[PDB]
Amino acid sequence: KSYTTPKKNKHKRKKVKLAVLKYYKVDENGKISRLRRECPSDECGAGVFMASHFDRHYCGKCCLTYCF
Amino acid sequence: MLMPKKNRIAIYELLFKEGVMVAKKDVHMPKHPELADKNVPNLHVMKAMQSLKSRGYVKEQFAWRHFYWYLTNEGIQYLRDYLHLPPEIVPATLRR
Amino acid sequence: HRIRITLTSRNVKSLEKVCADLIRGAKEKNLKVKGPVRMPTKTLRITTRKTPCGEGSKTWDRFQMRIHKRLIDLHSPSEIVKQITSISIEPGVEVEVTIA
Amino acid sequence: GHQQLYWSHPRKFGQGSRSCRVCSNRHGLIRKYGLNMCRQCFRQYAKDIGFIKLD
RNA sequence: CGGAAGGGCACCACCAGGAGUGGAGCCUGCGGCUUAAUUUGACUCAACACGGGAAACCUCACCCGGCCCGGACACGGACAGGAUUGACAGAUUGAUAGCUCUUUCUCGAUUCCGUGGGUGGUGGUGCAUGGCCGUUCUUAGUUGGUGGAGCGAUUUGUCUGGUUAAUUCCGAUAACGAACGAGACUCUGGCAUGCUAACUAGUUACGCGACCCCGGUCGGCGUAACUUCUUAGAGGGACAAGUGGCGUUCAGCCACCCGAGAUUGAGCAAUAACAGGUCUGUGAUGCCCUUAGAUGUCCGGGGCUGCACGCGCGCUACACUGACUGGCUCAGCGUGUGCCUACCCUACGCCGGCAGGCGCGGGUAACCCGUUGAACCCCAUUCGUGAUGGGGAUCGGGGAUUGCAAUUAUUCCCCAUGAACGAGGAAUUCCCAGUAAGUGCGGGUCAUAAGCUUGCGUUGAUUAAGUCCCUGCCCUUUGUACACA
Ligand SMILES: [Mg+2]
Ligand SMILES: [Mg+2]
Ligand SMILES: [Mg+2]
Ligand SMILES: [Mg+2]
Ligand SMILES: [Mg+2]
Ligand SMILES: [Mg+2]
Ligand SMILES: [Mg+2]
Ligand SMILES: [Mg+2]
Ligand SMILES: [Mg+2]
Ligand SMILES: [Mg+2]
Ligand SMILES: [Mg+2]
Ligand SMILES: [Mg+2]
Ligand SMILES: [Mg+2]
Ligand SMILES: [Mg+2]
Ligand SMILES: [Mg+2]
Ligand SMILES: [Zn+2]
Repeated sequence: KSYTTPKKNKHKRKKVKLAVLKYYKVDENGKISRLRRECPSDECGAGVFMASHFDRHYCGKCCLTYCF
Repeated sequence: MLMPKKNRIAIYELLFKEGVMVAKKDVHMPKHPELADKNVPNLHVMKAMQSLKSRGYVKEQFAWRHFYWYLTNEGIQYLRDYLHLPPEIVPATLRR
Repeated sequence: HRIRITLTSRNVKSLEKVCADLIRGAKEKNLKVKGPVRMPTKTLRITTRKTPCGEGSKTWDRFQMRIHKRLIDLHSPSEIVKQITSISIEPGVEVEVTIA
Repeated sequence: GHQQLYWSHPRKFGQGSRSCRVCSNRHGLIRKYGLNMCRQCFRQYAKDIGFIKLD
C-alpha cells in the first residue's frame, strides 16, 4: 500500500537517572519528608504519591486526580 | 505476551490441580469458566500454553473449536520449580 | 402411589423391547398397570443443498430424525417399581419419571 | 485505550454473532433445533449426530 | 461419429393438449457502464431467486482512515541505581483510540530491542490436491477366474429369436461358474369395525345445567363402558394368485371377476470418467505470497442497492369465469422459552382507526397457542366494458415496531398520487391423476424478514395409453483418412 506521511512516532520513555530524587528531603539534619503530595487512594493508603504538576495531581494505580 | 504473574500462576495452578487444560478457541471471550476465581480471560491466554507446547512442556490436540493440552514429565519438573513447589506438592498424576 | 415414566428414544425396537420387558415384569409384580400409550412420533426434517459450493443441479438431501415416545403408568408404591427404572436399560432410551 | 475498546462493539445480534460449531465459519448456519453448525459440516456429521436420510 | 441400416426408449423429446414464458410494471441474479470500492466464484444442458448469497453494522473477502500484537520459542543484548505496562487534564483526533504531542506520574521482570524462526490469512493456485457435489447417465450398463479363437491389440462368455421397465427372463450356445448394477431392499401412500392399548386422543351411554317447543341443540359441567373416529405398534394384505383369449403353449402380454390397492411416490444407486465446481465450509491441505507502515486483527464511515443498455429466474396483473363490501364455512405438514446467546410461541383483559402499546396467564409441548375458525371456494350487496371500483408502479405527507445506529427511504400502517399494462413477435419451458393449474399455511433464511426455496394441505381438470418426426439415449451390424475422437 501507499502512504501519506512518515509513520506516527511512538512515545519514548525519557531516561532519567535516579527517578526517586524528586521526592524526599535529604539533609544533614536527621529529617525525612515528602516533596510531592501523598495519595488519598483507598487501595493504596500511604505507599505511593501523586504527579504534582503546576496544574493538578495524579496518582497512577488508582488513576486519581485532584486539580486546582 | 503481557499478563500479571498472578494470572500466570493461576493458569499453571489449574494446570497442576488437574494435569490437563481445555480452552475454547476464542481470543475475545471475557473469562475462563473454570478460572472465574481470577480475572483471567481466554484472551489472557491459550498462547502461553502454546508457549509450554513450543518449549515442550505440554502436548496439544485441537478438537472442533476446543484446545486440549496435556502435561508432560518434562513439563511437571519445570513447573513445580517455577511455582517453587517441593517434591511433596504434586498433581493428581503423582497421587492415587 | 401413581407414577408415570416417559420413554423417549430414536430407535423403535429397542424402545419397545424395554417398553415390553418392563410391562411383563409389572404384570408379575401383581400391579394394576396401564400399558404403552404412544405419543405421535416427532419427525425432524432438514432439507439441505448437497453441494458445498453453488454448482451443479440443485439437489437436496431430506435428512430425517424420528423420535418415538411412550408413557407407562404404575399404580404402585415406589420401591416396588424402582427396580425397573434402573434395570432393563439399553444405551438408546432416555427415561423421564414423574409422580405428582 | 485499546483494552477497553477492542471488544466494545456490540455483536449481540447479526450473523457476526454466530459461527459454525465445527468450522468457526459464518455462512450456511442451521439454527434449527440448536445445531449451530454450517450446512457442509452438518452434511459431514448428520449420520453421526443421528439424522438418517431415508426419504 | 455418420444428413448409414435394423431393433427399442424418454413430456429434462415429439404428438394431442393444459398452464405459461418471451410483451408491461416491479423484485432478484448475471453482463456491461460508472466508481474510492461498486469484493468474488460459476458462463449450453451441468452459470445466471446458485454459493443455502433475503448484505443497514457484523457478515466482508472491496475502498478511505485510525488502533493493537493477539510476533510462540531460542540466542545475544539492556535491565531493580528500573526491561517496561497503563494514564486524568490540555492540544490533537472522527472518537472519552495516552493514537500521538507537551508535562510528569504509575506498573514491575510478565516484558522490549535486535537475530533466526513461527503464527495468521474469505491471499493465490480446484490446471497440485483430499473430501463433498454435479455431470456423462435414469438410461441398462459393467467386470474378473478357468476354458476356446487369434502372433497380437483383442474377442467369446456379455447371444440369433421371443419377452421385459431392466444384461428381465425363457431359450440358443465354446463356453462354464460367478460379481456389481437392475430387481430384491428401507421409508412413504392407500385397507383393516380382528389384536395391543390409552385423564397429554377420543366415542357412546348416564347424571346435572342452559335454551326452545316428550323430543332437539350444547367444543356447558361430570363419571360407566368401549377403542369406530385419533395415535402407533405387532401382524395380515397383492402374487400376474383366479378366469378367457394371445403366446415355441415357454418367458410372458391383453381383457375381466373378486376385491382397499391389479404400475403410489421417493431414497440408495455399478465400472470408467470430467483438467466440471468448491483453497470463500473446515485447525482437510502441498506449494507460493504476505507477516507490524500486515493481505493478521479491530474500530469508524462507505460499497456490495450505484444506471444510457442486454439477458435469466420470478411476482402482480391486463378484469364481469371479475372487483368491492357484508355473511357463511372447511385443512395438513410443522415450529415454539436457546452451553456460548441477548433473540420463543402466544391465549386473554384494557387504551388506540391502524400498525401497535400497557397488564396479568399457559406451554420445554397429542397438555398452551389450538377444535390451528387459513385462503381459494360458497351466499348476499354495489359496479357495468369505461384504462373503470381492472391494475397498483411511481411519488408526497404523517404514525408505530426491531435495532447501538435506517439516510441510498429495514419492516408495517394511514391518507393522497393512480404509470405501463386490452392476453404479448420470432422463439421457447414444464407436465398426464389427486397430475397440471389456482389457492393459502408451515419450515429455512430471521434482532427487524419472502417476490426465494423446501414441505404441507385445499379445489381440481383438458388431453394421451402412442411414435421415432424433432432433440437425445441404448443394443447390433456396417463404413471411417476421426482417436483431447
Ligand atoms: Mg411415455
Ligand atoms: Mg407441443
Ligand atoms: Mg416478462
Ligand atoms: Mg435485507
Ligand atoms: Mg466495520
Ligand atoms: Mg458492510
Ligand atoms: Mg481458512
Ligand atoms: Mg475439479
Ligand atoms: Mg478447469
Ligand atoms: Mg450483490
Ligand atoms: Mg383507474
Ligand atoms: Mg384495485
Ligand atoms: Mg426443450
Ligand atoms: Mg435465496
Ligand atoms: Mg464409404
Ligand atoms: Zn462448518
